[PDB]
Order: sequence, then structure tokens, then C-alpha cells
Amino acid sequence: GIVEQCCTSICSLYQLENYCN
Amino acid sequence: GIVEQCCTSICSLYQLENYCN
Amino acid sequence: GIVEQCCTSICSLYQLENYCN
Amino acid sequence: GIVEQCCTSICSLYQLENYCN
Amino acid sequence: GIVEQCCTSICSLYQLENYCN
Amino acid sequence: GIVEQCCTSICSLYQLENYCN
Amino acid sequence: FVNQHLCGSHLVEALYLVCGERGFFYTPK
Amino acid sequence: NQHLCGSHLVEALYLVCGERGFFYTPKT
Amino acid sequence: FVNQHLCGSHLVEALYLVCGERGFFYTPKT
Amino acid sequence: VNQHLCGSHLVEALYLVCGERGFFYTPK
Amino acid sequence: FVNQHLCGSHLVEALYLVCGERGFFYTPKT
Amino acid sequence: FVNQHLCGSHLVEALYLVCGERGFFYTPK
Ligand SMILES: Cc1cccc(O)c1
Ligand SMILES: Cc1cccc(O)c1
Ligand SMILES: Cc1cccc(O)c1
Ligand SMILES: Cc1cccc(O)c1
Ligand SMILES: Cc1cccc(O)c1
Ligand SMILES: Cc1cccc(O)c1
Ligand SMILES: [Zn+2]
Ligand SMILES: [Zn+2]
Repeated sequence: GIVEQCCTSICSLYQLENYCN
Repeated sequence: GIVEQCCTSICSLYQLENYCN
Repeated sequence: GIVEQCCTSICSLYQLENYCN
Repeated sequence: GIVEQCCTSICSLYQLENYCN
Repeated sequence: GIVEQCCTSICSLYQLENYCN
Repeated sequence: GIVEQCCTSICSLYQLENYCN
Repeated sequence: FVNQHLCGSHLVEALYLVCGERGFFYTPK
Repeated sequence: NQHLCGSHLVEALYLVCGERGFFYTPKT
Repeated sequence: FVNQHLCGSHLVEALYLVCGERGFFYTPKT
Repeated sequence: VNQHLCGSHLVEALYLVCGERGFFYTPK
Repeated sequence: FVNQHLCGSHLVEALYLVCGERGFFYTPKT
Repeated sequence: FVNQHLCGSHLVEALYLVCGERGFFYTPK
């Protein structure tokens, strides 16, 4: 999930953009 | 949507709960 | 205290409600 | 209330200190 | 400046990136 | 810099004032 | 419109807290 | 708006008040 | 230390949300 | 708990990044 | 004005996110 | 490191509040 991917390691804005609708 | 309901007037947590998954 | 309870483990909102007036 | 006093007009940090216990 | 440009209408993140040093 | 000073131990608001323009 | 953007910022934190483990769908429009 | 502003107020108080804490009562 | 301080920041936002009109009291230590 | 705190920042980031189209959040 | 204060609050978080490692200056005057 | 990002996020809000009209600089590294 997003929590495991972005809270253990740092995510880029581009990775976060995958979760936009 | 949520912006219509909850930005024009103050929604309760129970109202906000409607937009959960 | 609220810090001792809710910053060590995750409190529910009902638990957090105990700190309301 | 603090909301009337500090959201209509800007409160200084000194004025906010009044509401600390 | 930034307040007049971005608090009147919405600035995207791309636009805001111009204020980074 | 700010990170080493304030993210290792807590800074007061008056120590954070060193990073005002 | 800026006020709606500002409201949305607070809404999503409210949702995060209320919805807990279930998560949520956020749609402005 | 007032509702949203109070959210910023309480964060300002948390920060100004430090270990003293504070009471937030939006009608007193 | 830091994360206690940071955590309390999120607690007060949560209490603001949860308590709404009722309001709340925050005293960290205790 | 740290992840819960992180999640709070995550959703704000998602909010800012995604803008008009919005987003879907879940801690799986 | 408080509405500008509130908008600024969100602006600097947005700047923090987008600028990252690089950082930023924030002056509401100019 | 994620903790550092999280700390910086709170730092900039605090600086915003404390510095007022003067404004501030956030330069992490
Ligand atoms: C922007 C952001 C917030 C929290 C965690 C991350 O990996 C990234
Ligand atoms: C808690 C909350 C945030 C934003 C709008 C609302 O109606 C309610
Ligand atoms: C910061 C925070 C919010 C909600 C529950 C908690 O245990 C902690
Ligand atoms: C510091 C602060 C935040 C919000 C409103 C105010 O008047 C003051
Ligand atoms: C992200 C953001 C915050 C505040 C105002 C804006 O135009 C944009
Ligand atoms: C107010 C504040 C935020 C983050 C770190 C600090 O040392 C102090
Ligand atoms: Zn706000
Ligand atoms: Zn945080």
C-alpha cells in the first residue's frame, strides 16, 4: 500500500501521482 | 459531493463518515 | 496523559472524545 | 470567544498566551 | 508577490516550484 | 542549519526566530 | 477558487481521521 | 472559515503554550 | 523529544475535529 | 503510530499533488 | 487580514513539499 | 529520511507563525 511504500521509504511526487483519480 | 455539503456548512464526523470506503 | 496514551499506541476517536469538554 | 477575538482580527502571540493554562 | 498571485486564485505545484531557490 | 538544530532536539519559538528574514 | 482549496485541505485530514483503516475516496468535482 | 481558522488557532496555541498546554473553548 | 512534540501537534488537530463545538483541554504532562 | 502520523502528511501531499481530480487513499 | 494569514499557512506547506531538499524563502511583503 | 521530512513540515509552519511579516527561509541541508 501507499503507507508501506511512502512511510518506510520516501516517495516522489510522481509516485504519489499514481494515487490521483 | 463533499465540497457542496461540507465547505458551505460545518459537517459532523458522522456526516464526513459518508465519504469513507 | 493524552500524550502518554495516544502517542505510544493509536487511540480511537471515542478514546479521544474523553478529552473533550 | 477566542475564535471571535482572533479569527475576525489578527491576534499577537502575546494575546494567544492568555489562553494557555 | 506570492500572496497576491496564489491567494486570489489557485496556483498549481508547478507554478509554486518557481519560488524554490 | 535548522534541521540539525531543531529536528534532533526541540527548539523554542525564540530559537526558531533565528531563521526569520 | 481558493477558499474551496483551503477547505479541501482540512476536509481530507478530517476524512483520514474519521475513515481510519477503511481509507477514502476524495473527489472535488 | 471561522471553523477552519480555529484549526489554525489551536495549532498556534499548542506551539505558543508549550508544556503548559491550553484550554480551547469556542464560546467563552 | 521531537516526535512527542510532533505527535501532540496531530493530537490537537484531532481533538479540534473530534470535540467540535464542545472544545477541549490539552495538558501534555501530568 | 509513526505510520499513522506519516499517513496524515501523505494525504495532504496527495491532496496538493492531485488537485482537481482528487485521489483515493487507503492504508491497506 | 486573517484570510491572507490562513492562505499563507497552506502556501508554505505547498512550497515545503515541492521544493524539498532545495528549500525556499518566504516573504509575504514582496 | 522520512522522519526528517515530517519534522521539516512542522518546522515551516512554526516559522510561518513566529516570523510573521518578516517571513523566513527554510534551507534544510
Ligand atoms: C510527501 C510525502 C509525505 C509523507 C511521506 C512521503 O514519502 C512523502
Ligand atoms: C471537520 C471539517 C472540515 C472541513 C469542513 C467541514 O464541514 C468539517
Ligand atoms: C495524533 C493522533 C491522532 C489520532 C489518534 C492518535 O492515537 C494519535
Ligand atoms: C497565530 C494566529 C492564528 C490564527 C489566527 C490568529 O489571530 C493568530
Ligand atoms: C497549494 C496552495 C495553497 C494555497 C494557495 C494556493 O494557490 C495553492
Ligand atoms: C515547533 C517545532 C517544530 C519542529 C521541530 C522543533 O524543534 C520545533
Ligand atoms: Zn487552513
Ligand atoms: Zn506531523
